[PDB]
Amino acid sequence: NYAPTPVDRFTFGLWTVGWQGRDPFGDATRRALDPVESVRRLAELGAHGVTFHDDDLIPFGSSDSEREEHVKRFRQALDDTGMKVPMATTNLFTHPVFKDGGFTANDRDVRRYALRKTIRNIDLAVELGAETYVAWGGREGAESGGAKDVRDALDRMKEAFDLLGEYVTSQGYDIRFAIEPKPNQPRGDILLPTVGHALAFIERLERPELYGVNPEVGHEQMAGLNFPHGIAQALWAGKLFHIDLNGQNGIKYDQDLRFGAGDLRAAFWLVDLLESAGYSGPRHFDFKPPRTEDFDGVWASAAGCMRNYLILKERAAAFRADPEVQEALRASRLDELARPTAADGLQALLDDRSAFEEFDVDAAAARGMAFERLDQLAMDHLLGARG
Amino acid sequence: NYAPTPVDRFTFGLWTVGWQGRDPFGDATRRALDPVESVRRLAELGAHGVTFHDDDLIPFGSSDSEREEHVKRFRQALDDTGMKVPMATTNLFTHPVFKDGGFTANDRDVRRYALRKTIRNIDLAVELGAETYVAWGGREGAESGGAKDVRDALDRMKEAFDLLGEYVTSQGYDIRFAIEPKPNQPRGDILLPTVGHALAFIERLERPELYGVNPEVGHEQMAGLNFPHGIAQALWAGKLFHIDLNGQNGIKYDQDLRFGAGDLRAAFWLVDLLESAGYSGPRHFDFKPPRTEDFDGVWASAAGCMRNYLILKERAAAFRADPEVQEALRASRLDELARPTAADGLQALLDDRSAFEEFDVDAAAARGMAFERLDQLAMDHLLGARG
Amino acid sequence: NYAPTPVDRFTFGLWTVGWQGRDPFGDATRRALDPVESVRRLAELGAHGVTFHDDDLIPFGSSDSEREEHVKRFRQALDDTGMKVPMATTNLFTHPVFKDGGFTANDRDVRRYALRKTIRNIDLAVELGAETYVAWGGREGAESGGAKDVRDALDRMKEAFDLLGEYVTSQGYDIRFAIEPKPNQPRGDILLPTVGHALAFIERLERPELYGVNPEVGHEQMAGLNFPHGIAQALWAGKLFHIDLNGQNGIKYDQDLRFGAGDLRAAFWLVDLLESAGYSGPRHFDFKPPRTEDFDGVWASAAGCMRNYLILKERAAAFRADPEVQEALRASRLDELARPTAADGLQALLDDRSAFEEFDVDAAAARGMAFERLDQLAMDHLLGARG
Amino acid sequence: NYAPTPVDRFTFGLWTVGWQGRDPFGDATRRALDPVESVRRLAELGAHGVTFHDDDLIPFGSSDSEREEHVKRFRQALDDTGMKVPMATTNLFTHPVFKDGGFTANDRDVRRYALRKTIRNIDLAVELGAETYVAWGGREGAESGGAKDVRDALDRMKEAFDLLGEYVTSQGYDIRFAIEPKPNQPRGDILLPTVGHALAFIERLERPELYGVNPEVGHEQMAGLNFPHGIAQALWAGKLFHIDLNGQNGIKYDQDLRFGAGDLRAAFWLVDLLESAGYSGPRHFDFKPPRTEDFDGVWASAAGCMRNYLILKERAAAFRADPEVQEALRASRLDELARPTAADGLQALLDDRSAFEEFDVDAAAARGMAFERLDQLAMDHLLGARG
Ligand SMILES: [Mg+2]
Ligand SMILES: [Mg+2]
Ligand SMILES: [Mg+2]
Ligand SMILES: [Mg+2]
Ligand SMILES: [Mn+2]
Ligand SMILES: [Mn+2]
Ligand SMILES: [Mn+2]
Ligand SMILES: [Mn+2]
Ligand SMILES: [Mn+2]
Ligand SMILES: [Mn+2]
Ligand SMILES: [Mn+2]
Ligand SMILES: [Mn+2]
Ligand code: NA
Ligand code: NA
Ligand code: NA
Ligand code: NA
Ligand code: NA
Ligand code: NA
Ligand code: NA
Ligand code: NA
Repeated sequence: NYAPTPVDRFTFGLWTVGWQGRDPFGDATRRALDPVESVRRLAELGAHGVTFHDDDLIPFGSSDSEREEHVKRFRQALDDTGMKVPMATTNLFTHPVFKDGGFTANDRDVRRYALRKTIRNIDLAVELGAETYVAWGGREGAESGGAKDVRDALDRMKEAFDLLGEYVTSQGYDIRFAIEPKPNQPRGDILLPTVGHALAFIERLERPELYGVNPEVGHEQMAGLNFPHGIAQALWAGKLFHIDLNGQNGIKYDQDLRFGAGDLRAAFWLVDLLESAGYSGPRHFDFKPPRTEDFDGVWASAAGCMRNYLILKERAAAFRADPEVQEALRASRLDELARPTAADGLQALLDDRSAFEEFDVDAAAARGMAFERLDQLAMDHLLGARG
Repeated sequence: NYAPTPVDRFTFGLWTVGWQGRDPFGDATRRALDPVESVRRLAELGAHGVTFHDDDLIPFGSSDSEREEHVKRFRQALDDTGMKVPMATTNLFTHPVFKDGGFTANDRDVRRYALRKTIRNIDLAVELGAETYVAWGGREGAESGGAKDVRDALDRMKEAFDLLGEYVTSQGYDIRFAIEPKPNQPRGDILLPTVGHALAFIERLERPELYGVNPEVGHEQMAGLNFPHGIAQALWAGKLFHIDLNGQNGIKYDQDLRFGAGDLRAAFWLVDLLESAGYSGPRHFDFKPPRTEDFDGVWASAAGCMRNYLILKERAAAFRADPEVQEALRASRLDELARPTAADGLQALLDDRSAFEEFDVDAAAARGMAFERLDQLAMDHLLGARG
Repeated sequence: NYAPTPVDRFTFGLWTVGWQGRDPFGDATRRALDPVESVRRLAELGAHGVTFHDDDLIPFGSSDSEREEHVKRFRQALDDTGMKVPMATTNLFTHPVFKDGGFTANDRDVRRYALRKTIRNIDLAVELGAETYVAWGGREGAESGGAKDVRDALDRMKEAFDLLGEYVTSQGYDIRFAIEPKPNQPRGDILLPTVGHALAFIERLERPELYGVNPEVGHEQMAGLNFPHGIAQALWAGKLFHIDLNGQNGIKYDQDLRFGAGDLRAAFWLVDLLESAGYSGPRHFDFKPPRTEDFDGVWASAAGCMRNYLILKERAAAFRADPEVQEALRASRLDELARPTAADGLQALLDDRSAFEEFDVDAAAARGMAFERLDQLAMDHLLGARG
Repeated sequence: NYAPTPVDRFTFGLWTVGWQGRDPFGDATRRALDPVESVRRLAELGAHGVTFHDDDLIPFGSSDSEREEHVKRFRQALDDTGMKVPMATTNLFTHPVFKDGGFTANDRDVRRYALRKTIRNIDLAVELGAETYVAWGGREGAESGGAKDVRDALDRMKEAFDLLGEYVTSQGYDIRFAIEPKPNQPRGDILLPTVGHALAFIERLERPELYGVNPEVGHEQMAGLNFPHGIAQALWAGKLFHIDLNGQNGIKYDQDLRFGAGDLRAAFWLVDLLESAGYSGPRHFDFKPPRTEDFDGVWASAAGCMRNYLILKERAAAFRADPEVQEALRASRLDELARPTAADGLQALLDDRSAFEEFDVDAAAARGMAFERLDQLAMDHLLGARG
């Protein structure tokens, strides 16, 4: 039951199942995986595709001949399995040169290098068929207040993204960009810390249509925010270009648990939203099998990501299709929320005594919302306990 | 020393010093204050002005004659003291009718009433000389996932703000709107939970130039975010129309401590930013004297808000003016951060071997940022411990 | 299905279903309930009993004749329904006199009054058959560092609890005390903020056997802690005298959602622990039906607390009884965790070359824990998705 | 000014200034330091001593001859500088063998090895003159609910600490143990997550007098708790055997900022408490110079830890010595808090009409606490803004 197929568009980063287990306090617990191994194993589990940072696929500093051989082997694995590559990204965070940032490093020479590193990888992403290019500015930020003038840093970040937009336009590429917010870690505070801040920034770019967001479940939850609500705002703005699925237990370091772990009810409401809205992008997992696991546990954890999505999809669909739930949604006036407040227009509203002088505020205030019954129907559906 | 004057544009809500001390668990500890009393006492402390919700100035449900008398007495107090009213707002949160929201209530009749209540108060705000009209949507949100379709709620919130913009345009008013984000409390999650989400929303309004943000120190800190960073993004966007100053100890219920309490170093960096950027708006305090205090403690707490701002202003100015700090800022390359990455343009960057093939990444990575020395100079200046 | 019966020992505070809906920003949305009404309605839902603060049952300041009549009516309702009263507590937080504390108020006269108020209610609790007397020191704490010397406050808190222990001993009562920790709210920081701090304090009382803890789900989660882990430590110490069940979404104000809401997987692990350990006390709900609800929603929310406990009980029992789970627990060495490290004793351990010189650390480190497979079996059982 | 001397008992872990800068996302930015270098540089800054994990001083897996040479070189550096070694600890977290724990690993062979590794290092600590042996159980915990039975884990943790107590008793050593709590990171939840939980656990050991706590500023703040309050409880219990000083910005990953950074006002109240209580132990810094820094920034950051302690010590002493503050403390009844509630005894309290029938609750409730004036005097003293 709940068996994933490529149809479900489940994707995984090479760095997810390939995470060797090094953490702030501990050495690696697993050997490095050849990307070819990961592609073949993920395909066997029913994944649709993989994603990569440049330096996951091509060791940093590789010669041109080494780069070609790494890409050739990877493409053979994709061809052997039918796996796709819908998204790629640049590693602008691991190498010590990026310790103060890539695009917003105080040192101008580093900013220029970061752009050139990204541009090289955009070319590769396009050659592999990627539709989306993600940017996670994990080093953009500060541990202290004097270190980073945020207005200047935002100017530099806009300049960088505008140059990348000029680049893809000039080459005729169809790829689009997706900015991944995170509030903190590894920097004390990271620039563009939430979906909202990223959406706001995009509106000030020269070609805003080329940019959207790549929200990650656990990153919004590291600020204690409601991930489904933030996804709703991204959808409302037309900017949900990609998504990163995982789990998180609240306000902690970025745990990258398998999807469904962490906040299970938020996972339910997320799947309900994505499916109801008809989100058509990859269901991408940015997770880490815990370092306690051997490789059998790696593949079990990856399989669990997909399984949990499919269980939640079934339960959310049953919730929405249940005539008792539909009645409860009407009892709670969800239908009214979807109707305009004043399609009659401003003057008619100002002239409408039913909206002020003759509005019976105490009668209105007496009406219960019936939200608790609705929520218990949702709980019963999630748990398969209807009756 | 540190004596405030009206020149400093310090303002206070009537509901701040007038808070009677009722909390989730406790009855009022102070009698209600007449707004006339608050105006006269605040003026004696050196405040510039006050702000109000409709229902702070005019008891809910007052007749027209009662409304006129309350406003007349208030205006006499303003005239007697020279106090101004730079900002006003609507209470769309206390009355039970607003239990599911004002502008985004599921019930359409409530949404229409909320708009009419706001419009009536915009007229009054203009008559009192206010430049800014704040909206704090404290009831807009949910405790459960099925109760509120966030895309529909954002449609209703946009409709409401668009109607208010049509209204002020039609009346020829110069007032502008400022949206106050908050992540949670009293709703489990509130819509537009951060400065970023509010900035992003504004960009989708029909007349975005009429709307900005009113960020509150403690509200951003309730999501664990960096308040100075968020203010920098608002300034970068040209949207810092007003600000609410207070203190907060991290991720808790909204404490509304006096300004300078809570995160003292964030208060220092905030004042540094506001003064450096030339922010010209009110320095408004949205705080609550703790319920442990009698009226002498109320006025002591209000005086402390202003005193702490003025101490921090002195220390931040001394930091920026110190030639040793200026040298440390150059050592940390803050000057370079402010210079364009690639004013030479995209093609020149692509052709520049110094940005890629000839970039010595290990030499770059070896350079220290010297941020710790800079931050200790900042600490020494804040504490008055230079030497 | 999942129908509660008095056998299940589900109990509710009068103040839970009776909460009128006043919050930091909003007036009451529901009329006050007569305790007689609440007893009869809860009995109809299958509750076992109720609990009370003194001032929930007897209005503060009542005369002796008024007190007798309120108690008589309540006892008739209990007799009419078969409902029990297993626990009672004192309200040392609502009245303004308690603004700086009860037992740890700086004012000595208030501390003495708080003790007398509690002692009067212990007598009543015993007359009603209560086995446990809870103390929630919600006003014990501070908003500022100079206001409360914590060593002195702990001396006063120990003195108070020691006097109460002397009192019950002297009267021959069998009741025991349960201290309810909370980290903050309504005070900026509350003394004894977690289960651990309360357990540690109890060990320094003169008669520690008379005192245990009353942990509340949401209070531990307000510090981001793992509630099942804290309950395990309380059980390990022999100190889980009572428990408060509810839901919470992480690090926020105390939400008091119905049980099962908030962190659903933590609720599953909690029920698994309570049932596995054979906890025999009341399953008490300290929750608040949201202020959006009318009375039908109040009773729906209360019914949901019990329903969710019973669903989780079924799922946790099925998890523990499944031979595949039992095999996975052995694969993860949960059996070994339960066996002594060195029953052979210290000298034998020191002499055992297999514990040092001949321990193959790399072979040990290569063994996977198989925790992800185990956790996915747990998820499948919780969701009823085995297969 | 503020120049540290060995008299001040400032100490640093080898792993602090020696941190190479590897984080969850980034490679090392600094070369490894020879412990001899660190001892000599710290001495030049005015430190009193250093501390070590076994594997900081002796590379894991060293032969006996290699171990002797590493210790000999270190002891020569200590002799050359006058630096002391007051504390040592075991690394039971870095090596992959400890991925599920040391003392509470599910695998019994690992638990036995962890004990033998610790015992070997206790012998070395004693030879170097250490008075305290710290245990930080950073791997004791879980990412999932089924992986770790916490009651069984606490049994194993008690067994381990009891064996270590038997060991030191049997060898006649004067060293004592200090348990360092942390709530999470690197495990999803760590056992004994706060000072309170550790204090409670110690009370159940066979020889509790041999064990205390080593609280760390940032670890308590990762649960949003008040660090000075927790230190007060440890002092009240007689269990503050050692302390780790650093900074933290709230509920995040463990930042290990220099002391004084993060929550500056909490640092002030901590120093006030330690000095007022006469804490006589090391002032130990467990911090990490940010990875942005070169070695000059490492030593600047270490110097800043000590400088900030000394500034705060001066300001707290001036606060306590100021006759205006002493008057404000009396106005706020801090003197009364320190006096027994009922030295007259239980019967006299029960017979005292002034404690109940004749207690004027409204007159008591009208008295203001004057805490805001007191706190503003504290702010003025911290900032050196008295006047
Ligand atoms: Mg629709
Ligand atoms: Mg500039
Ligand atoms: Mg057992
Ligand atoms: Mg004393
Ligand atoms: Mn992540
Ligand atoms: Mn991601
Ligand atoms: Mn606020
Ligand atoms: Mn505000
Ligand atoms: Mn609660
Ligand atoms: Mn409770
Ligand atoms: Mn730490
Ligand atoms: Mn430490
Ligand atoms: Na700039
Ligand atoms: Na979209
Ligand atoms: Na709509
Ligand atoms: Na602006
Ligand atoms: Na005392
Ligand atoms: Na127990
Ligand atoms: Na055991
Ligand atoms: Na002590």
